Amino acid sequence: GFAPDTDDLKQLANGVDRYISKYELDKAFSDRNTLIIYLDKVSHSEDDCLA
Amino acid sequence: AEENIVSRSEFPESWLWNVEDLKEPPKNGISTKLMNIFLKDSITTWEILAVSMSDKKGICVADPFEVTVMQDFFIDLRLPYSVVRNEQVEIRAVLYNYRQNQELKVRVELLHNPAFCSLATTKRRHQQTVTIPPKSSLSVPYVIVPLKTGLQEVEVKAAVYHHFISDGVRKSLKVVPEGIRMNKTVAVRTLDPERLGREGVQKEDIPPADLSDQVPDTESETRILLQGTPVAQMTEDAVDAERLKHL
Amino acid sequence: HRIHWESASLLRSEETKENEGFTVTAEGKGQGTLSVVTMYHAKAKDQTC
Amino acid sequence: SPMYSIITPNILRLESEETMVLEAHAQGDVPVTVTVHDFPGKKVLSSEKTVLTPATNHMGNVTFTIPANREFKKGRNKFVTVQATFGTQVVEKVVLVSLQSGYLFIQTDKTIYTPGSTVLYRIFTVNHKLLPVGRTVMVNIENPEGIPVKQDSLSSQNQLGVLPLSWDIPELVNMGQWKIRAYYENSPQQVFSTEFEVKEYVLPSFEVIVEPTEKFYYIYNEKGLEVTITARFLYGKKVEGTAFVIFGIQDGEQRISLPESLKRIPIEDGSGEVVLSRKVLLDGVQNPRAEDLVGKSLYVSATVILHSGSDMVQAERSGIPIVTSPYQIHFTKTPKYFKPGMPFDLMVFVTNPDGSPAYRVPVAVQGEDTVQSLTQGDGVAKLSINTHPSQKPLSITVRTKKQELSEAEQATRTMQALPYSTVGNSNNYLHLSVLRTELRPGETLNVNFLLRMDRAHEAKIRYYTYLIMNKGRLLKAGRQVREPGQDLVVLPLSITTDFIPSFRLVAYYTLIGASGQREVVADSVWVDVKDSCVGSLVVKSGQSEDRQPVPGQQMTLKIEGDHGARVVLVAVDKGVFVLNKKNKLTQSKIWDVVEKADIGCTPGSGKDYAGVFSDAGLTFTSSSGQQTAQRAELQCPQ
Ligand SMILES: *[C@@H]1O[C@H](CO)[C@@H](O)[C@H](O)[C@H]1NC(C)=O
Repeated sequence: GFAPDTDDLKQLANGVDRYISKYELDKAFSDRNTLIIYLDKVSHSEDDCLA
Repeated sequence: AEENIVSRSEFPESWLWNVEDLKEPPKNGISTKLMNIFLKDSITTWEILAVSMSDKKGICVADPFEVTVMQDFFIDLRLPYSVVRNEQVEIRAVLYNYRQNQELKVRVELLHNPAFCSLATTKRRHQQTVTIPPKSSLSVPYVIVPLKTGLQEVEVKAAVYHHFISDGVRKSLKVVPEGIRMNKTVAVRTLDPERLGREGVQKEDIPPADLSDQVPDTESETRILLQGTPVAQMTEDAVDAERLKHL
Repeated sequence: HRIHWESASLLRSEETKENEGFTVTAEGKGQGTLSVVTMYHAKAKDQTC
Repeated sequence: SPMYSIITPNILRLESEETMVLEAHAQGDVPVTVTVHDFPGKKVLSSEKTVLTPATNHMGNVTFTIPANREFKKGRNKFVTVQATFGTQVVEKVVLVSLQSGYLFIQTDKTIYTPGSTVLYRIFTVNHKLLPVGRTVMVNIENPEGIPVKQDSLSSQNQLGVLPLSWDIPELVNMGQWKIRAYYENSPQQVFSTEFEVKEYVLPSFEVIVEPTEKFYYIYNEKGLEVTITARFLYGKKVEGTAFVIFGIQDGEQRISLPESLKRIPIEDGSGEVVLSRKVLLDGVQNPRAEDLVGKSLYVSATVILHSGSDMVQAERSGIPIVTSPYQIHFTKTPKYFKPGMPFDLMVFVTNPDGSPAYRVPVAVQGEDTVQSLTQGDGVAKLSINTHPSQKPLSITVRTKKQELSEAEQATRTMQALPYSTVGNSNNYLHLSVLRTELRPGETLNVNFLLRMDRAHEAKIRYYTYLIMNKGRLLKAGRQVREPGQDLVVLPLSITTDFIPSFRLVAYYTLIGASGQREVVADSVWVDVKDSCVGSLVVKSGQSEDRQPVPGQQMTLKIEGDHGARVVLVAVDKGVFVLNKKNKLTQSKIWDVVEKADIGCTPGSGKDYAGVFSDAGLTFTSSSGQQTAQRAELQCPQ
């Protein structure tokens, strides 16, 4: 019964180091069971937090 | 719902390992053979190969015959090779649809395993209904806790509303005891009579293994390996014949 | 078991479930090798992430 | 004076059929007795008798079968003395016997296994005619370390060549490349191998292939290298997902990766379009010159993740060559000796630099002009060059005159050719040149017998005797008269199914060299046939292709084959081919095994007639004292 928001994913795709597929965008609240995120780099010095 | 409907269980990686004899009278050197075989429950492509051993012509392998097996709506349950006891694990139940123009609203369930700890219980069972637009793929994540070591069973069944189309998949996975599989060499010995023995006959004692930090409720495996060491020696090829060309 | 030169260099494996002392008798003429290894699970469970 | 000679294969195998040829140059009914007795010493194996026929010009269509002996056994290898006597004179020669009594084709149901399953395998025991035979076999199963874990010994008596065995994989076992080594009981050095994986895996749900638009790579590309992604399900459908692509360089026993060329692409409906730029490749290494990359190949590693994040398919197209010229020339099937005066045809094999044959590509010569050809499906072109009649060696290279391309992209390679040592400076040669076409069973090949003698004694060559050597045996023999005034004759040979994969057509005839003295002029030419089955085994469906098969349904398979043949079936998923497509049984593998075990490696036309027959794999001996050399190994040097 849960699904991630669309505008947040749009903002993430707008920003660097974050990529969400276009096919995920036109995948509205009816079906968003699983999500996929790709990170360009992972920071080892500190913790990279995304919400 | 999922009680009078059978599932798919036979998923071998190689079958039809059979032999056949061509005994029909020849028709310009070609014999026709009509044989009934049953394709496996797996939904994939089968590379059927044939090798003929004739007593007059010779051996011959046929160009690989590819058989494509298809369904307009099915389920694939993807599992790792092995799991570890008393841990949280997540598995993928993909639903594939290849009907070009039809919206699907399907009910999916998995039967409980007494050797597994999921939300599935003898009374409280999974009851979820999902929606698939035509020509797309889905994915259901499932949470499980392995309890006892062994080859266990995973059941999944799916039924589409307003159509007489159903599917089921049974898969087998290994459950491994927690910890690192290690191999503590108990003993290595050289066996040699009349050198370390007492007048031919010998007797050597192997103490029990330490096993101080063994995980309880597990069974171990003691392998005794025997081997013969070649003592190949001298007396190789003698003098060459070149020196004998004068006698 | 019998070890012959022609049939040597073969993995003769004897499997045991119980941890107990063993007694081997090496007779005849020649040499040989023997290895006893217990494969098991140990409670050295560290963090795996 | 009556003249006699022996024709025998260079190597004969135990428990088989061998054929020798006798010729009389002595009309009249004369019997011949051939005796095979072991060597060294004089201990008898076999003896045969046959009377010649004057009306047939005395061909030797005489055969023998070597006994299935048991005391032949360690130490150095063994020879056999073969003797012939046509009543009044004795001729004997030494021949080599082979422990390679046949071939063992070990075929497993899969390529990769799990701990806790069963390896199923079939040993196909054939002989050098690729025919079922009954022998005893010793089988070993070796662990990845190299020590057997199981051994067995079976017999193939009245089993029609199929030896089905099985093995159980323990649940507590070592992972890696497991081996099966089977050899005939009589031949401990005839080890046949089959390596299969043992791994902890799970079936992939789709096959991904990474294919280049241009299958090679060029240094001076101003656009880059384009590779496309075809990720299709194993049942032939289209995917929707993402992929990660990285590159590298295949140096000597190492792999260098380029994290800069680590790209991510959306697989849009089973399709991708990845472009590797030249700047990234240049920055990957620290070489000031790009030309130093010639001689090394790239590899593309792709990994496609579905939108469900379920499967994990890592596919690699290793070996993308970087070459200045996209065409490479070979001299594999071309002889290393040239014929002065006689036109010396060259078998030109021009291919993509990774072995795949080219097509519609010509060949050019530095000095010769207006001469060009075209490449057929197999990948062989043709040319004709007249040679210097003197003893000057010929060294030539093959150039390409392909259009829409630069003149600096034409490959070259110096080839060394040696003159033939004609006995007595007679300038008499032989050329069994054949027109290069697609040879199929049931067709007719117009084999040409090119001739170049002198008018002084050209009319004294009454007939030509031709011999066919296939799989190291005298397949057939024949004669063709040569009346005076003819310089070319055509033999419309009906090529049957017994000429696969190839046949050495050697020809011989007698001669007198300038004073009452016996000589033999002979030559052979390599001829290859399109590699289809000797028999006709095909598999299909007895239905009418109405609709797709459905899981759990039956289909009535149709198998077409010979009569009296034993056909074995294996149905295996293509997911194992996804995980490991290595070591698969194919008819091309069988023919390559035969060719590697064939008695000939050089095309022919050696330094002398003895060298000619050594290349052709023959032993000729006569009362005049002429004899050839001998060879003791099994495979050709280098
Ligand atoms: C024990 O297993 C490890 C692999 O986990 C291997 O490297 C090692 O050689 C093995 N030792 C013995 C004695 O079997």
